[PDB]
Amino acid sequence: GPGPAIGEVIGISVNDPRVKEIAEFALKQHAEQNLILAGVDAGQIIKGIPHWDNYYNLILSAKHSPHEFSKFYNVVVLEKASDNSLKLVAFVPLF
Repeated sequence: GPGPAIGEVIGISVNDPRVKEIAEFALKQHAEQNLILAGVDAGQIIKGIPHWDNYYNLILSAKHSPHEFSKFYNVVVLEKASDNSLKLVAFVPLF
């Protein structure tokens, strides 16, 4: 049950070229049940020493039909420089 009244932390903007490429890659990598992501909602990045292998964690909106609701989903993504692309760690539903 969220709802703070002292402090609040925010994620990153979709404007971020890394977050947008890594987010999109997340949806295109996971599709065991064939779902559709309406778009990026929120995001987070975990880093310590960056060698272009940064860890990404974000929440987005996705639905299986245009006549249905969009729910939240939390996916973990890994960025790789050696492969020159993005990677999807895991896909989890937030509803």
